[PDB]
Amino acid sequence: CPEQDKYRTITGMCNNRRSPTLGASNRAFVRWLPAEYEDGFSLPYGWTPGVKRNGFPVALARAVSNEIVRFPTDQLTPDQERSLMFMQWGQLLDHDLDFTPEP
Amino acid sequence: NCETSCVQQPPCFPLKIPPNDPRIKNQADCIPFFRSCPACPGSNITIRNQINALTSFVDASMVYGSEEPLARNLRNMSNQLGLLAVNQRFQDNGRALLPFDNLHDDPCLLTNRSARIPCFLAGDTRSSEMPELTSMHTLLLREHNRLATELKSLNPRWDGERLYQEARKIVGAMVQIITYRDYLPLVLGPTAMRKYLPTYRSYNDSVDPRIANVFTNAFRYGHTLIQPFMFRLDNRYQPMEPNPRVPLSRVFFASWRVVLEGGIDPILRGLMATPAKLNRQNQIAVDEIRERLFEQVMRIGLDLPALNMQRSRDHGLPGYNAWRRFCGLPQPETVGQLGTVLRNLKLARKLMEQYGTPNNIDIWMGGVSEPLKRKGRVGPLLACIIGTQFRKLRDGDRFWWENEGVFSMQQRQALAQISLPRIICDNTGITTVSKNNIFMSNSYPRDFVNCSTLPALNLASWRE
Ligand code: HEC
Ligand SMILES: *[C@@H]1O[C@H](CO[C@@H]2O[C@@H](C)[C@@H](O)[C@@H](O)[C@@H]2O)[C@@H](O)[C@H](O)[C@H]1NC(C)=O
Ligand SMILES: Nc1cc([C@H](Cc2ccccc2)c2ccccc2)c2nn[nH]c2n1
Ligand SMILES: *[C@@H]1O[C@H](CO)[C@@H](O)[C@H](O)[C@H]1NC(C)=O
Ligand SMILES: *[C@@H]1O[C@H](CO)[C@@H](O)[C@H](O)[C@H]1NC(C)=O
Ligand SMILES: [Ca+2]
Ligand SMILES: [Cl-]
Ligand SMILES: [Cl-]
Repeated sequence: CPEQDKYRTITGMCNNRRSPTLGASNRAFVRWLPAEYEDGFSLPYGWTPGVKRNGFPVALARAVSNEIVRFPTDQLTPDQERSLMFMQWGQLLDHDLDFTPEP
Repeated sequence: NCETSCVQQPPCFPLKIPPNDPRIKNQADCIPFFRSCPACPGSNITIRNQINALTSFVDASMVYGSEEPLARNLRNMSNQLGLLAVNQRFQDNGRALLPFDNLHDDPCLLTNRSARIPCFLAGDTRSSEMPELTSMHTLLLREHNRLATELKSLNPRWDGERLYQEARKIVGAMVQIITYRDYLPLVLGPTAMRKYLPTYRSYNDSVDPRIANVFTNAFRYGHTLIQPFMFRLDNRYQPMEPNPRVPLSRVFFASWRVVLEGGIDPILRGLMATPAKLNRQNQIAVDEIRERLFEQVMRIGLDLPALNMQRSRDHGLPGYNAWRRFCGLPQPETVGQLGTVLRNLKLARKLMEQYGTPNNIDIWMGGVSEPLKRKGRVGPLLACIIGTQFRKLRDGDRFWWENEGVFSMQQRQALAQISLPRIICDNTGITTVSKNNIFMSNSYPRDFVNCSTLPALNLASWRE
């Protein structure tokens, strides 16, 4: 890290002088709780047929979506105190914060 | 081959199809899914974790880029004006459009076969995901060039690097001001804003500014705000005929609509004068994203809410009760206790029917089911995860706009007068914009004012 800087780097490197990759791009996320995997270290819950999560069968994400998320489109309730710009700024802001790559 | 196979083999984690599905009747089919790249691939020592390809800071990295080669390719380097490169094939009524990207398999070309309009190139790869997002990226591209042009006339000896950096620093501060002064209070509500974001004091180098793994899933609460259409309005804020309400499953990757259907002005007008969808416990997310996500550019329509749940499992995220415990909130064990936490025994019964225990409810699902806090659009759990994240991004940022040394007192006072409605005035043909707060104001003409009434950013303090 250069001892004196006027502007941010593009990657976020050197923002934190004591731990210079903190907040920088292409680094692993921090975890606030230890991960919970089927085998303890890698396999997600839902991977192996018959393997329960904390005493109960794992529910299919699509079945949760069908039974709880699903609603008739014509019954949509408009927000009387929020503009569609409130939604859009959120996605634009999210795209300043995180992008999780896949293979 | 995740895109087409249903076999569960790494790196695929396809979503299986339940019986009597409302859309997918073939149970041998599936919803495609790729597991996120591991931080330590092939390991049998480290507990699997995922990667953030972006800078966590609110530094307008979605405009400037998070990697140096891309950031150079985004700038106009044919002169010393410190500009961002603009589209050389098309213009929006004389105004700049984002450059086109050179993608091998371009999904934007699939949305209109005969138009031949490819994806746009911005600081973040998802800029062409919806024309509303493209409009916001295009607006910030114009704002950077507008700032670098005003700074050049004010300080003629400044070179291209100085002009780019100085305009970049302003745009980054503008993104921080809109986000923390106008946006976050309306997400958290007053009490969670006071609790998780107390008055800024100064930079703290012991505050870890990284994005937490759980935040990448918790911040998907925004999916509950998505309307099923893209709304476009004319100069008088009336529907722009004959396509003013195009379904969202026909706007994903549709860069041709920005280029050939009137530019960003009709879109920005529609974002301002159309209400957001309200999150209700029986109206969580629309079927344009639940049933037809990316329908035109893929073999099958995706389910965004279901992908969010599969992604939390892929990321090894703990369940609802562990996150409630982390946040210092009570952890319900029976249907009656969950009914009290959600103020809805019916929703608690359905959550119990799926999960068996509130310990297994997926973080996005549990988070978006909570009743909304007063004057906010999230409940107790999500307000905690989101507030904790945004406090770390502000307190742990050495270049935070209010940090001593970043801007002069005079520059901080000039920046305090910025607003998103004024950025629309300066960079578009729109002459009537929302009154502050832009995120609340949603009805024309009641919540609207003229450009002439909003003062512009005074760059006088930037003169050397
Ligand atoms: C205010 C919050 C918010 C809004 C609004 C929002 N998203 Fe999300 N979305 C996210 C976040 C956060 C992620 C995770 C990003 C990451 O780290 O890769 C995400 C992820 C996604 C993903 C990846 C899904 C997967 O496999 O895990 C898709 C697809 C997506 N969003 C589509 C949309 C679409 C379509 C829009 C609207 C045009 C949108 N989102 C609006 C925050 C939001
Ligand atoms: C600087 O911040 C350090 C980290 O504090 C933790 O994170 C921040 C964002 C808050 O949420 C706080 O409640 C957490 O404890 C502290 O160790 C340190 O004492 C702080 N120092 C000063 C002077 O504020
Ligand atoms: N992490 C992501 C990823 C994408 C897609 C890729 C994708 C993911 C899942 C299913 C299908 C396609 C993308 C679009 C454009 C460029 C890069 C990526 C997003 N689109 N909006 N928000 C998004 N967040
Ligand atoms: C760079 O700036 C000049 C001057 O405004 C302009 O004519 C040129 O087209 C720009 N190039 C790009 C790639 O934007
Ligand atoms: C695609 O765009 C062209 C404009 O060039 C338009 O004529 C055509 O109707 C559009 N096609 C569809 C299916 O929307
Ligand atoms: Ca960033
Ligand atoms: Cl985490
Ligand atoms: Cl070009």
